[PDB]
Amino acid sequence: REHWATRLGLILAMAGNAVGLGNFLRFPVQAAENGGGAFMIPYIIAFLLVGIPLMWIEWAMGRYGGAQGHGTTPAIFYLLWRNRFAKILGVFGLWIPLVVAIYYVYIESWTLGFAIKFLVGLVPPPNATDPDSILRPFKEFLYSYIGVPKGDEPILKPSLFAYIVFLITMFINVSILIRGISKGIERFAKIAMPTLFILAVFLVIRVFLLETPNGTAADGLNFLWTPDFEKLKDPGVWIAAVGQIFFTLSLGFGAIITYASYVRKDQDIVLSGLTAATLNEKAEVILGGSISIPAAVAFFGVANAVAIAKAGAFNLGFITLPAIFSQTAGGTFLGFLWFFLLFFAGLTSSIAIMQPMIAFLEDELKLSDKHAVLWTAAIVFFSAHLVMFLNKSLDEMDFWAGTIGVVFFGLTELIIFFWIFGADKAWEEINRGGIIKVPRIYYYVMRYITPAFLAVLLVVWAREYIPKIMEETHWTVWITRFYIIGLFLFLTFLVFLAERR
Ligand SMILES: CCCCCCCCO[C@@H]1O[C@H](CO)[C@@H](O)[C@H](O)[C@H]1O
Ligand SMILES: CCCCCCCCO[C@@H]1O[C@H](CO)[C@@H](O)[C@H](O)[C@H]1O
Ligand code: NA
Ligand code: NA
Repeated sequence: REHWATRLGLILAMAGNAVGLGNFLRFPVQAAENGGGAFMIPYIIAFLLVGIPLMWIEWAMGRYGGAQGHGTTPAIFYLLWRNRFAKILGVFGLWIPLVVAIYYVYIESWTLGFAIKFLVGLVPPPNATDPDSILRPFKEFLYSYIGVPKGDEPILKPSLFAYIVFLITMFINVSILIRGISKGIERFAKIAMPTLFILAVFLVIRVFLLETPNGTAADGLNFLWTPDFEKLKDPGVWIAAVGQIFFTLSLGFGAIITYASYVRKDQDIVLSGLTAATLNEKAEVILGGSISIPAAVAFFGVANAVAIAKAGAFNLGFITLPAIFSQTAGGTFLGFLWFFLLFFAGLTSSIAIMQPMIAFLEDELKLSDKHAVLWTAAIVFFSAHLVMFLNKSLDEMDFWAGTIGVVFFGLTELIIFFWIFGADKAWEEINRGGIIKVPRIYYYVMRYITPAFLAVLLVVWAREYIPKIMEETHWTVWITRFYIIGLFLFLTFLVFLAERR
């Protein structure tokens, strides 16, 4: 079995796994939408009660599985619980990361496309000071890029350039993964993560120097870091915080598990896992949280920044922020650095959520690494055409896989590992070879708190918010639901072919 060559490489690979578009696009929107500081107390608590414990669990299961030649959950789940149902629930460890990849890589290609056009200057005056005169040209620049529908039809007509940039983006993803763990993912991580950190820090400093009559970047930080306990009784804020923690740490994706399956059997995962987890949180709340919010707050104020955030998941990062930069000397180049930052962030994550299906084809169907990557890329490239042309197919998959799916799977893997497999032997697996030991308090959190917190969260979620979306959507949501259900059954069938091999 291939293994990471260095501890540093492993941590940066796993840090590049987590540090992605979630840190710089999702977290700002989630935080701004929920009162900044009002959002971070749940966020901090969710990290300590969900994020950290599940991080260790996923490392442990991956390492455990890798030791026996299996880095994906269909097999690992069966190793932890020899029941045919374990293999079927294990399929979600392939389905979630594949479905998330189908639209993640596309949004990743936007950041590359934008970056190219901002670098070359093919982008949309301060003499005009009315705001909408500055934001509309960037709204239209994005809407024309991805082809937002103008008429009654729910169809997207993405640019030719966007389509081509998508092809290039997958070619880049394949270029890395086709070289393996050590010489591929690990080598790119050691380059991308330094670059990512330097770009983010530079952007943070340029943003902190933004000042306008409606505020400063400082007002954005005090809005983000001013505690508030009015909404700590609000279910929506807790479910947003826990959803964000799952997504940003790549938990419930099966991706952490697959990476960890390439860690040597007796090599530490306790400190390593905690380091990658904490590195992502620093990149999230200090870098991600100090670019978009302070910029929008400084230029528009908090009320209008909160409105912008509520406007959409891409309004802030793809429209508002470049619009703000455009009012700065060299702002188009600053835009380039922002989207280049976003690209390396997403690319380091997209390669990680595609390797689960790659490792399944290598480990269970015994495909060569080369063919495993190409077939995986073809599956993602083809399926992405749903996301590229059907309006809001992106949202439907991000909901079932990237929001409901991750949480459901996170609770499933915990139950399999810590209840059925055995809390005491799971605890042994986590700490075996640990440089440090997991705080013994966390044994009880992982066994009783984390599952209760996720279980309670999923019912107040499933029987309150989702009946709304499950009843009055446009019929085209069924197209995406139909397709990703077919995907699940296709993967179930490969698991069936792998069991009988
Ligand atoms: C995988 C092949 C079948 C899927 C059909 C989608 C391929 C069509 O792709 C389309 O081709 C056009 C050519 O000008 C481009 O302008 C469009 O942006 C592109 O989306
Ligand atoms: C980074 C690689 C991008 C190569 C694809 C460029 C295709 C963009 O083609 C676009 O449409 C028309 C040409 O038919 C013209 O408006 C411009 O050449 C161009 O903006
Ligand atoms: Na992240
Ligand atoms: Na990443």
